[PDB]
Amino acid sequence: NYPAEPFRIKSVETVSMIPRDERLKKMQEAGYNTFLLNSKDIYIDLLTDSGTNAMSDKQWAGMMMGDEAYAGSENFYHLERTVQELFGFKHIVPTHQGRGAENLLSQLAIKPGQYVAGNMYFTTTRYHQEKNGAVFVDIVRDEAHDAGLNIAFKGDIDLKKLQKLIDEKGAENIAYICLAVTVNLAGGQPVSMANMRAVRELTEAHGIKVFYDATRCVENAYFIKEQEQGFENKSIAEIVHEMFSYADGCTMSGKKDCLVNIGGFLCMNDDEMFSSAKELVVVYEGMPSYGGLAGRDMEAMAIGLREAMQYEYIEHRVKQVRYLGDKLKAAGVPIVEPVGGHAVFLDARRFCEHLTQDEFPAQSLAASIYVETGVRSMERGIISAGRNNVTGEHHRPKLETVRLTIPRRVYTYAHMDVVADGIIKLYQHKEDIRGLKFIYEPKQLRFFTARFDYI
Amino acid sequence: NYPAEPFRIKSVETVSMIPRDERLKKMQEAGYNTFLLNSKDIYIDLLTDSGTNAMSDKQWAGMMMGDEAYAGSENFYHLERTVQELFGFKHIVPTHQGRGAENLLSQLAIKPGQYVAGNMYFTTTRYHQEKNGAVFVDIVRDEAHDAGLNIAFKGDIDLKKLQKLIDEKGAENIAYICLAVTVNLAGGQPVSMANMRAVRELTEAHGIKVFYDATRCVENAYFIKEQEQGFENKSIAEIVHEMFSYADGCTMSGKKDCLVNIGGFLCMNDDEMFSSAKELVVVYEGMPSYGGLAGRDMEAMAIGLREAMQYEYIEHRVKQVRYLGDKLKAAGVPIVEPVGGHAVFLDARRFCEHLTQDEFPAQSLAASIYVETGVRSMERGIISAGRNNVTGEHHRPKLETVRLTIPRRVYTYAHMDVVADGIIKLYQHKEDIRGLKFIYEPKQLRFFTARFDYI
Amino acid sequence: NYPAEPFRIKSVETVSMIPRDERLKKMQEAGYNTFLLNSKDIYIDLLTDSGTNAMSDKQWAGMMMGDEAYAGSENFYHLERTVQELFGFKHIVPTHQGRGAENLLSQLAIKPGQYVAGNMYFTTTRYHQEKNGAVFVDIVRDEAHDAGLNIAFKGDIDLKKLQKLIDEKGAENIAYICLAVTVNLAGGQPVSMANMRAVRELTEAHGIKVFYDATRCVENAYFIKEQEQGFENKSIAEIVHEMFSYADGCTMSGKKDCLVNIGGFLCMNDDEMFSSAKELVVVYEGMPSYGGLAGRDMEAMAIGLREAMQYEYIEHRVKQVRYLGDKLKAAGVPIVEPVGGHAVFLDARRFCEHLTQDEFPAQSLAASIYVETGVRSMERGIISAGRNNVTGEHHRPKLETVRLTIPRRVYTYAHMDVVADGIIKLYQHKEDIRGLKFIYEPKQLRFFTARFDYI
Amino acid sequence: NYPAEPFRIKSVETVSMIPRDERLKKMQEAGYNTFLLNSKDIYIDLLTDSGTNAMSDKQWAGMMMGDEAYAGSENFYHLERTVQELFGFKHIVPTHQGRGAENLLSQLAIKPGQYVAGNMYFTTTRYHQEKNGAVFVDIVRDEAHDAGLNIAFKGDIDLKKLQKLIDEKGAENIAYICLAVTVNLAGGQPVSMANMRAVRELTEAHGIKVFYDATRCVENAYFIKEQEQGFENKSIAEIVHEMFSYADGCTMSGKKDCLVNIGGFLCMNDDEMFSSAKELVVVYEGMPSYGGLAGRDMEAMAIGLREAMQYEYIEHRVKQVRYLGDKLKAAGVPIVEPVGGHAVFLDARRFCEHLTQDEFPAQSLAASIYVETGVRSMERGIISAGRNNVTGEHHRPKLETVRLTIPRRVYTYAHMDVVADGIIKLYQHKEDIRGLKFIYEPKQLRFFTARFDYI
Ligand SMILES: C=C(/N=C/c1c(COP(=O)(O)O)cnc(C)c1O)C(=O)O
Ligand SMILES: C=C(/N=C/c1c(COP(=O)(O)O)cnc(C)c1O)C(=O)O
Ligand SMILES: C=C(/N=C/c1c(COP(=O)(O)O)cnc(C)c1O)C(=O)O
Ligand SMILES: C=C(/N=C/c1c(COP(=O)(O)O)cnc(C)c1O)C(=O)O
Ligand SMILES: [K+]
Ligand SMILES: [K+]
Ligand SMILES: [K+]
Ligand SMILES: [K+]
Repeated sequence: NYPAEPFRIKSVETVSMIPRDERLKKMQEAGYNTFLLNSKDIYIDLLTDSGTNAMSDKQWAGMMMGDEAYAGSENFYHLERTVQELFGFKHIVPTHQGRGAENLLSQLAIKPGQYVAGNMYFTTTRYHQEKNGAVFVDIVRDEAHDAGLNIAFKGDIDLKKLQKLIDEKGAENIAYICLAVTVNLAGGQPVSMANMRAVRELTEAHGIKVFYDATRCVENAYFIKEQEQGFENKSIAEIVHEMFSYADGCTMSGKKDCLVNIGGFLCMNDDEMFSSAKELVVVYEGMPSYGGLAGRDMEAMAIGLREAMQYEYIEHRVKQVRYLGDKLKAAGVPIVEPVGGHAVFLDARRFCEHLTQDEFPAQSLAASIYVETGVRSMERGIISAGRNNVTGEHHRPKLETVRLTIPRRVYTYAHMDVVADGIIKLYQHKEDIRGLKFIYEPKQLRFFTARFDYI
Repeated sequence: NYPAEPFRIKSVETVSMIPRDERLKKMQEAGYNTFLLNSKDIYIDLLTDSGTNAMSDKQWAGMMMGDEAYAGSENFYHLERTVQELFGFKHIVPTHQGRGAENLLSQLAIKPGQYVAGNMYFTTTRYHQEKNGAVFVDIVRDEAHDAGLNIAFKGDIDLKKLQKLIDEKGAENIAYICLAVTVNLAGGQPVSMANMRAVRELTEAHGIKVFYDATRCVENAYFIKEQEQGFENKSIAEIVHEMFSYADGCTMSGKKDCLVNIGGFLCMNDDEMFSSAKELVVVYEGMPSYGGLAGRDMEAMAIGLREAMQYEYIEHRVKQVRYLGDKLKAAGVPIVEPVGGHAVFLDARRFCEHLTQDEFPAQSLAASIYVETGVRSMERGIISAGRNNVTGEHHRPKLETVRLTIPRRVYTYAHMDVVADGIIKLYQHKEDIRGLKFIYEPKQLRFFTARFDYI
Repeated sequence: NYPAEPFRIKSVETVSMIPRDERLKKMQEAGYNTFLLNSKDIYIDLLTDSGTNAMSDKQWAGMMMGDEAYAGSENFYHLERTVQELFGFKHIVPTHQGRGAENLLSQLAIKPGQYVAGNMYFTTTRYHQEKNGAVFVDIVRDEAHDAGLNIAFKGDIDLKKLQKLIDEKGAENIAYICLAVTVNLAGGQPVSMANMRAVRELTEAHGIKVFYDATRCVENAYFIKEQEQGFENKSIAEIVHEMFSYADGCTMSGKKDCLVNIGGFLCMNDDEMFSSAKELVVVYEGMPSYGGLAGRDMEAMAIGLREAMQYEYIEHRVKQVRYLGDKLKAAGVPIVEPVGGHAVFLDARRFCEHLTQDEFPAQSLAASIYVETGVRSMERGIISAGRNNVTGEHHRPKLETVRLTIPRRVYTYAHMDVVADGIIKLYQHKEDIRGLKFIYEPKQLRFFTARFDYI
Repeated sequence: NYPAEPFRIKSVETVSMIPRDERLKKMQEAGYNTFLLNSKDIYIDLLTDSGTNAMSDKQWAGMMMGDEAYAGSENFYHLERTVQELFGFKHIVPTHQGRGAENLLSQLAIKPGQYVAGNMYFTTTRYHQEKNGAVFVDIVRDEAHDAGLNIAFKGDIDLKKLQKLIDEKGAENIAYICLAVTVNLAGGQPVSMANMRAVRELTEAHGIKVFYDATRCVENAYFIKEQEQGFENKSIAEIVHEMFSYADGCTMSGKKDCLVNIGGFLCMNDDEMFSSAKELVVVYEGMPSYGGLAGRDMEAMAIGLREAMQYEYIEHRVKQVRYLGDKLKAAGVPIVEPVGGHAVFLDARRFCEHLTQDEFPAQSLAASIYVETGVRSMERGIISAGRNNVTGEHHRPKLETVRLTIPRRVYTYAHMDVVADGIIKLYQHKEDIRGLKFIYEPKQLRFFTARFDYI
């Protein structure tokens, strides 16, 4: 149903809300970009589930046993062994977080002019692919771009689209397939095991490599257990292990499903690629024996990845998100459906029908939720999508959304109720939300520090 | 109206989540005595609110700054400053917990044959009074002994009974008035400020001392703010300070309202008694500047007492307990009323009205509660009452209860739902609850290690 | 020789020294009692090895896994199992520190008017024995009272003295033998295994009980390994286990050799005594399942007791003390010999030859070492010895000493050099140290808070 | 004169203390490559001073107060304030460590074909300069290349070489001057304030930028205080602030002089470059307000940088390294001179003068050192120099050294004695040290995983 937390609270941090008049000053001081607000001025911080998780007593015990040696740290061996056991890959290179591993993969596996195809883009991933000379091709099925369509396993790759790509371009012009689990910008939507099998079968027959974005793979495994016929009595760990058996390697931001505040890694099976990866990690991250992490953080990530396999933990994690979505849907608030593993996405096009996407309604809605509730949320729409690196025009995604992102093990259902009640009230006078225009635009990943003004 | 938690989760404590059939085996291995269960086998542990609290990030930062010097630790001076500021007593002596301070007070303040009068009693407090020669007298208002009477400030002293004692025994033969806030034995019932001032006025005219058992004084202060006319504009801190302005000293268990896992202290205004207390603390506890605590623990207690003064924290603490009581009462489950600041007491005599008291209904209900939910609660009935070792017969208390004692900042409303739903389900077939019989009974402390089997 | 530290530094705390002019103000503000100086005004704090130790990374990991449950804590089970394994006693009752366990033993095992005989007195131990009606008899051999006499195993009981006691008083009038390892006030002097065997053999033939003061038993085991013929190839743990095989129980301050900042316990083999001990611990300390300690402190004590068994750790501990003694002796500074396990004792009678013991030269020397070096040390002489509870006169010990007490794993050899150099310079003008007289004297354990003035 | 540690030990790190014959087996299993040893097998780990430091109790308190928000963390604002105050730069961007900041600076400040000139180089710094199109020029004073020349401020830039570069290539073709403090590759040699001001004066007249590699800037500042006339009355903080007043920005590895285990940052004064840096940091590291660090780590680095300004701390840090160098030099052991701020370099070419460089004398000496003492040191000779993959021949460095790199606040003078005594003993029969040959050699990063056997 909605289960209670399968843990107790060991330690707390205080929350507080500043008056509406002062939030109004803060939002315009931040140029109406929620990324630019200060943590102390936020009451419930749903900007991201990345690095914001609460660790366990066992992880904090591991934090006291950091072996900070430059080479041969016990913490590295623990992390390496844990990932080999749970994911099944032959080799691991730690990185300080996920985009560090993406930096390595894109430099190792892309020849300029080749294609990289994935189930919907992501911001840092697509930037590193294009920066190294690849053309991104979206091979997610069309349904994943329709926010309201409630169907299972929306993250699945369209095998017909993948096949057409191989036929029009040729397999040797495809650097690799990028399969993300879950799919973040479709709403945290899962990929089925059947789809991972079929993608593996078709790519292998053409010699094309498959690399997973593993960042929310445990959430994805929960959906397989819950909804894919035949997996109902498999453990989360068995599902995770089988998932990665259809891949040649992975990038991972441990800051998501490894239940830590920093950390990531790169996995692969190929020996020559591992050799090249170790040469490159030294330049950007650190020695292959710590990869830009303190020993104590490799330890916490090794412990957290194993905690994430507990069924009751991930069931509660996902159903707590679902609770927030269910309360918003029962009141008529338009959301992306089905609710995904890590966040509820408000459909900003339906919330702000009076605005065109060129007026940045998602960015505008996020500012308004902060001013009316003190809750921080993130823009996931035209601002995040960036510009086309050939024409200079906005990428125009069908999904213009505002993300209420739930950190793991941090908030309660009563906090979800506070969030839901505040958004339901804002819905009543949604016509009051104004369009926005750029006054400062970065040349890449512009959503991080852009500044706006009301039209 | 039930407020959301005025904090978020910084770190979590692991639990195992064993299912019902396994919980049944654990309960049988414990001989159906919840006191014998292993902590690692318990999902929600409501045995006591003493020392089971979750600390904040600020307290844990203080735990890293323990000055472990034997004398003159900076942590002692921080604790001393905090207690002098918030409680307003001239002098303070730390103790390892509350019954350490009681040991000291009773040796300092009692001449043999004298009387100590209180608003009911607690077992350790009254033991140290009687061990040092005092005769205990209950001067609580008669209503406190009616567990179904729903009235405010049930812990108040009957001023008439106090006056009768003074007239019948003489002021010079009364060692002190022991005023407890809240009154644990009545179910955690508060005392009004008007009552505290009347007691201070009457005693001061006869030269009689008043010492507070201050263990849940912050919960008491919230009741004054919520329900006593004239205190709606006062802060929790202002109410706490005025409360102790009507006392000559106090004993304090930090393990309750100071939000720590260990610690207590003794306060007084009289220089002479302070001098004598310092001569005695080294006998049982330690130096006047650590009193049987590590430096880091004096530090955590100094920080936690100040955190307890936040209105939102204590409002939520008391209303979370109230939520559990309200939910049970709405389903018809019999409880002590009103609900107190720290616990809900089930009336097992009425819950298990098909069982006689010699079949230990509270002990059996507590066993059933664990089996059905994974919740541990405390027997507070005939078993805890002990046996008259002269005659061999049970002590038979009027109150036959199960205490659901709520640690501070550890559980959520969803955990409260687990507790309530399980008990409500048990109540709907309460006639299936079986009686218990002794299979092992020790000579003393029988509630701690006795084992039972079903009749 | 003098080995290097068999550990690395994991974390530090800053030290500083305030000018001589300000130390002079501090010492007279403290009434010339070093117990009354503030930790922040001390540069190197050698007041005591009690509770001042540095814990390890493994202990701090255990501190993050405190199971704070009132009954059935995993931390209690770990401590109980560790003590049963390493000491070999059947039963354990935790206490918040050593004098808590002494309080329990003295109340359990003493009938008023009986004799308790031990190898030299200690302050808290003797107070609890006399408070419960016993007469203390010293059965240490005479040599232990001669500071300069360098002989091995000065802590040994004189079997002839023990035999005479049995003959003059009768075995039934002796409550028990108190055997301390090491013997603190003789200078931290060890007891031989042969002596523990012989004491066991003679007491057992008369039905007299033997209880050990186990507080520095690991230091004592090191001396046995180093110097007792036949033990050179036994492990520290084997020696510890055999030592306690000659005892009926023990009191322990974990604050010494268990490498913690708080904690102790009481061990015994007799079932009825354990039953009585559990009834009494509830009054003074807490439930038998935590005994006045947080769960995390039972955990740290269980881990620390096992760390203490590492040969290289205890060898370095003892040889670091010896280094300080050797440097002082090489310069001609009079000390107690042989150097003991935990401290160097300056012979205040030889340091202050110009003073009589009634002028409290040890107390005076401690004040002077602070004023000239900022190092804190403790009086261990006529002030600590207290008054005779029949005549009212000073107990007059032959050992009038000032103790430089070394906390475990806190200071380096360079710190020892700083201490030695400062004391050697004070030695040059030792005639400048003045006699002291009481201006405030507590009625018991007077050394803790007494205030003095120069004669 | 060598000062005592200006701190005491708060907590210790466990080590195993394995004996010589077992250390020999560990060294053989590591193929005689110290880089392949397990940390758990090492007593004293002198492989690097990077990230191996011991933190204070205050830093660990800050570790409990990590604000893990994705944007606007309070810990970032604390770090920003601290760096602006102590270094005096207008703007700061955090990075996960030093080579992250170097990546950013080189992309921001270099147009392809331009020159970057420095006082020697470090491998990661120069890689990012060359990767972005720069041609490196060494402008250090010629004396820095004489490893036996005992003169002050060996890291100084030759102003004549700088002027020649400007005249020969033109100011518009020089991207920046890279001034390192200290100069790692010369053995940790400092730069004078007079040199920094002369470089700033000369560059400023041509519009050329100067950026500092600030990694060991506090050790540098101590040398200025100790040895540059006119700075004897200046605080470490005053010297640090003046140093950076001669730069346009810096790259900083907190893993060195900020006394942390992870962390770095980039500073600059130019608003435009700051804006561009913020657009780039999100590509590789993270948000401008966390830059690939956990909140708790920005907090530890803010606290640690301020602790590094204490004169007594940095005096003892540098003089502990000097102690090791002095002891070796007194016994005739050949070292690079003068001893630098962070390490002693053994001259393995002269130590093992019976071995040719093709027999890897530094690699073999480092193996022998571990076997005899349990000390790990780093090869800095022909193995680390790598192989010319075009021709197949070794890169043959003039310096064939073993680096004994000293982490901050981890070891004592007694540990330094273990290191020195072992090396001095080896030197007394240096002709017994055997040559090594490759048995496994990887194509790149060969010093990390190569394995050897004896000739
Ligand atoms: C920061 C976020 N995402 C990070 C992310 C990344 C990049 O990871 P780091 O933030 O750890 O670099 C990669 N792949 C996916 C699917 C991700 O969601 C976020 O969604 O808030
Ligand atoms: C342990 C409990 N009571 C402690 C207590 C105490 C004794 O405090 P310590 O447990 O800290 O000794 C004193 N006074 C009152 C009113 C108390 O409730 C309990 O109710 O479980
Ligand atoms: C405090 C000290 N001694 C404590 C002690 C005690 C009392 O322990 P607590 O301080 O843990 O109560 C008992 N027995 C011996 C031999 C002791 O040395 C000291 O010597 O500084
Ligand atoms: C890791 C080392 N050096 C780091 C370093 C770096 C790179 O810093 P990170 O290791 O923090 O990337 C930059 N500049 C200098 C002068 C350095 O010494 C070392 O010497 O072992
Ligand atoms: K590190
Ligand atoms: K302590
Ligand atoms: K506790
Ligand atoms: K974070």
